[PDB]
Parts: sequence; C-alpha cells; structure tokens
Amino acid sequence: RKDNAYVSVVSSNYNRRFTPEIAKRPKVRGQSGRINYYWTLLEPGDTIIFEA
Amino acid sequence: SHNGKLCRLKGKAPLQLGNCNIAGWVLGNPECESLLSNRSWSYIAETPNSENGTCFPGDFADYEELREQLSSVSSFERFEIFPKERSWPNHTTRGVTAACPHAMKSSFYKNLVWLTEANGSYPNLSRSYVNNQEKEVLVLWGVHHPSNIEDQRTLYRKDNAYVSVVSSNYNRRFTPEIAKRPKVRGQSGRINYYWTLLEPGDTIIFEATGNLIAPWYAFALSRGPGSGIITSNAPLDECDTKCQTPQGAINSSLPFQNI
Amino acid sequence: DVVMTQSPLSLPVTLGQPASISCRSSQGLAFLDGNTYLSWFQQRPGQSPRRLIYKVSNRDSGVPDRFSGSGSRTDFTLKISRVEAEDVGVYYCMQGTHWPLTFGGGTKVEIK
Ligand SMILES: *[C@@H]1O[C@H](CO)[C@@H](O[C@@H]2O[C@H](CO)[C@@H](O[C@@H]3O[C@H](CO[C@H]4O[C@H](CO[C@H]5O[C@H](CO)[C@@H](O)[C@H](O)[C@@H]5O)[C@@H](O)[C@H](O)[C@@H]4O)[C@@H](O)[C@H](O[C@H]4O[C@H](CO)[C@@H](O)[C@H](O)[C@@H]4O[C@H]4O[C@H](CO)[C@@H](O)[C@H](O)[C@@H]4O)[C@@H]3O)[C@H](O)[C@H]2NC(C)=O)[C@H](O)[C@H]1NC(C)=O
Ligand SMILES: *[C@@H]1O[C@H](CO)[C@@H](O[C@@H]2O[C@H](CO)[C@@H](O)[C@H](O)[C@H]2NC(C)=O)[C@H](O)[C@H]1NC(C)=O
Ligand SMILES: *[C@@H]1O[C@H](CO)[C@@H](O)[C@H](O)[C@H]1NC(C)=O
Ligand SMILES: *[C@@H]1O[C@H](CO)[C@@H](O)[C@H](O)[C@H]1NC(C)=O
Ligand SMILES: *[C@@H]1O[C@H](CO)[C@@H](O)[C@H](O)[C@H]1NC(C)=O
Repeated sequence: RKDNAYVSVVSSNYNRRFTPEIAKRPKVRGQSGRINYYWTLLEPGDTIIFEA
Repeated sequence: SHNGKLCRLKGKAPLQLGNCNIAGWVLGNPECESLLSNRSWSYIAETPNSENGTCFPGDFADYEELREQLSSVSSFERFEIFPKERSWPNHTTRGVTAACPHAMKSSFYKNLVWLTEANGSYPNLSRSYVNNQEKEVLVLWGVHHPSNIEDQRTLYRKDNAYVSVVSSNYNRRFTPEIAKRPKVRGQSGRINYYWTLLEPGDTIIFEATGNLIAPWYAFALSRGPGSGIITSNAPLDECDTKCQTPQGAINSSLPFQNI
Repeated sequence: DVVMTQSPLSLPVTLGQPASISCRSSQGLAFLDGNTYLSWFQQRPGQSPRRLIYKVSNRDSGVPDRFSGSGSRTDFTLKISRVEAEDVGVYYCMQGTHWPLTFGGGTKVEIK
C-alpha cells in the first residue's frame, strides 16, 4: 500500500538500510520478482532492532 | 641467456597491444582500431607505459578482475549486439567529444553509443538481448555523471534519471550524481564503465530514462589452457620457442634459470 | 633394454600439408656430457636407410629444411612442414645413450 518503503536492521555490529527496487526481470522458476536474503551473528548480551 | 626478442609460441603469434591497454582495447579507443579484428593468439604482450585507455575520465569497475578473466582467453569474435541505425529510432546516436580525438577531430569510442534527446524529448528505453552463440559474451556499457544541472537538462531533459541492468547473474541500478569536480583531460564530467559476462542461453535487459552509454559491439570469448599477460619493451621477431619471459625467449632442456 | 614407441603407425597426408611423428622412451636419455643422442632415419622402399636428424635439434647435411625435430625428457617429435613425393617411406627413431642400441617400430607415410 505504499510506493516508497524501507527496511532498517540495526545492531551493535550491524547497521544497514535496504530499499526496494522495481524493474523488469527475466523469469526464474516461474517468478519475475526477487527476495534478497541477509544474515547476521549476534554476540551474547547484544540486541537487534528491525524496523520496516 | 635469452634471445632478447618476443616471438611466437607453439606456432601462434602473440597479441601485441602497442600503445593501448586492456581498457582501451575493450572499450574501443580511437587509436586502437587495429586491434578490433577477429583473431587468435597465444599470449598478450603489453607496453609498461601505455597512455591510450579511458579517454573520457571515470572509474572502470572491476578492472583487475577483467584482466584476470581475459588472461586465459584464446580468441574473440566481435559482433554487433545492438545496431546503431535501427535499434534507436527516437534518439540521436551522434555523439562526439574533445577528450577522445581522432585525426585532429572529435570522436567517441567504437563500441559504445552516446544517446541524447531527439526533438526535445527523451523517451523511456527498454532493450533485451538473448545469447545463442554457444559461448560467453562480454557486454560493456557506461553511465554518465554530468557536472551541472543545466547540462543534464539540455542532454536528457530530466532532473532525475536511472539505469537498470538485469540478468540472471547481474542485477544493478545506477543513479547519476551531479557535483563539482576537478578537470581531468579538459572535462569536468565523468563516465563510469561497467562490464558483465553472459553465459550461453541467458538474457540481459537494459532499461533507462537517462544517462546511458549503450553497447554497440560485444565480444564472444573462447577459453584456452595456456595464456597470459607479459609487460615488455622487447621487439617482435620470428621463432618457435617453448618458453617466453619478458626479457626474451629461452631454449634450454636445463632444470633451472636465473632470468 | 629401452623401449621406444612411435605414433602413429600409418600417417596418410595430402601434398602440401604438415605431418608429425611422435617417439617416446621408457627412460630419460640425458648423458653425463650434457647431450641427448636421439636420431631420426628415413627408409625409402628398396633402399638403404639414411639419416635425417642427429641429436634432438641438429639436422644432417643434405637434408631439406622442411624436416625439423624437437623434444625433451621422454617425448620427442619430428615435423614436416610440406610433404612432397620424395617424402614417402618409413621413419624410425633411435637412442644412442644406453646399452644396447634400440630402434623404433616405424611409421609409414603415404600420399593421399
Ligand atoms: C516512463 O517511465 C516512468 C517511470 O517508470 C513512468 O512513470 C510512471 O507512470 C505511471 C503512469 O503511467 C505512474 O502511475 C500512476 O501513479 C499515480 C499515483 O498513484 C498514487 O495515487 C493513487 C490515487 O491516489 C489519489 O489520491 C492521492 C491523495 O490525494 C493523490 O496524491 C493521488 O494523486 C491521487 O489523486 C493511489 O491509488 C496509488 O496507490 C498511489 O498512492 C496514479 O494516480 C496514476 O493513476 C492514474 O492513471 C491510471 C492509468 O491511466 C488510471 O488507470 C488511474 O485511474 C489514474 O487515472 C489518472 O489519470 C487519468 C489520465 O490523465 C485521469 O483521467 C484520471 O482522472 C486520473 O487523474 C498511476 O497509477 C507511475 O507512478 C510512474 N512512476 C514513476 C513516477 O516512477 C512513465 O509513465 C513512463 N512513460 C511512458 C513512456 O509510459
Ligand atoms: C593517446 O595517447 C597520447 C599520448 O600517449 C595522447 O596524446 C596527448 O593528448 C593530450 C590531450 O589530453 C595532450 O595534452 C598531449 O600533449 C598529447 N601528447 C602527445 C605526445 O601527443 C592522445 O590524446 C591519446 N589518444 C586518445 C584517443 O586518448
Ligand atoms: C638456442 O640454441 C642454439 C643452438 O644450440 C644456440 O646457438 C642459441 O645460442 C640458443 N639460444 C640462446 C638464447 O642461448
Ligand atoms: C568477426 O567475427 C565474425 C564471426 O561472428 C566473422 O563473421 C567476421 O568476418 C569477423 N570479422 C573480421 C575477421 O574482420
Ligand atoms: C518511436 O517513435 C515512433 C513514432 O511515434 C513510435 O511508433 C515507436 O513506438 C517509438 N519507439 C520505438 C522503439 O520505435
């Protein structure tokens, strides 16, 4: 329901903001959209914040 | 002991780049017209001080990785990926610059096309290419970063523009940046150059609303077992030796060397 | 002894085309003086053998320039750039380093 959106993942060692991109893509496995996957490793006593 | 001369190896002449480097060979520098012919070689020879590369200033993305890919290549086939006359009906394909001169004139690269507005309008662009050549295709393009907003408005008629290049292994989106820059080779603007390697059976899509230096010619690459890059100031001659150094050829059945 | 293997047994070539014969040995052929001592001979039908190549690279007097041989360690090759009508016959390789003296099997060249 919004044309502009953002994701932000903030930790004590990770700080990164992601913005969706809309374009024409070739069909892979019957789908033209994409999902980009990310990971991080939290330390003991640390906190992570997801905002979207 | 050595000959002191570059020469053939396993009956194949080397590719001698002369005063051109690898970037000026792949982009199509106007002083590198002799290298744009479809050939084969055994190893690549380069002058240690070559001054004919990217005539327009800018950054070449992953240049050393391109050198490492082009080290093990036996031959290429230069083919026209997008025709200049027919694939752009509603743009102006004529673009020259004073940073790249040919015979005391103004010219551009021989593998790239500078698209500009036609009749006061810059329509949306969307082109696709499919690979049927059964080998890898090296695709080269560029994104233009102007110096002021007036040049942007005169060339592309839009304050905001983007380029998107999408493949099955490449997915990138580029936005022009306008800033004040020092003058390099008489120009304050920049052109950033990018490359990719299509696989057989794959497709590439270029979409743009501004600031696109479109491809014109592409290279169909074939891989080989033994090749490399040598920096030399030694001259070409005729031999059939089985060892080559930057100093010269070596003919020994001896186990060691110190050259 | 030392076993020498030649490839191929028969090599039919057309006039004006290159040809190559390969000779392989079981042991290394280097000597303590610093040389290899491998020779290549030609035998025409109904005639005595004559020498073409002595040592790895040296070419005998009276031999045409189209005969060139090179190799090292255990693999050696004789190459003919242009094949003419006087290039028919059987070609052989010998070693002259180890006792006893061994000859090759022989490669026959025919014109197509
Ligand atoms: C070259 O490329 C560029 C970039 O790729 C292309 O640009 C794209 O162009 C699209 C149109 O072709 C455009 O899509 C429109 O988006 C508009 C905005 O959507 C929002 O608003 C609507 C409605 O909300 C209303 O209320 C709010 C709050 O007051 C207002 O702010 C809004 O303005 C509205 O009044 C929401 O539903 C959305 O969720 C968004 O919030 C749309 O309004 C617009 O819809 C109209 O056009 C449709 C197609 O004709 C039509 O079906 C629909 O009924 C709307 O009709 C309008 O226009 C007609 C004709 O003039 C008029 O008769 C109607 O009365 C009405 O005004 C579109 O959906 C993309 O956003 C845009 N992308 C960008 C900018 O990146 C460009 O087109 C392309 N050029 C070429 C060569 O094609
Ligand atoms: C190829 O390289 C030569 C130099 O090796 C370039 O010639 C120079 O061009 C600059 C302009 O930027 C002049 O200021 C120099 O005086 C020129 N030097 C000489 C010796 O002529 C030439 O412009 C390059 N060609 C291209 C197409 O970039
Ligand atoms: C190559 O071999 C020939 C013949 O043995 C010799 O004359 C020449 O000097 C050699 N080349 C070098 C660089 O030693
Ligand atoms: C370039 O390669 C193509 C093969 O796609 C060939 O048809 C053409 O003749 C070549 N051009 C040369 C050698 O100038
Ligand atoms: C170019 O302009 C013509 C004329 O309006 C139009 O028909 C065509 O769709 C445009 N685009 C292309 C890619 O030819």
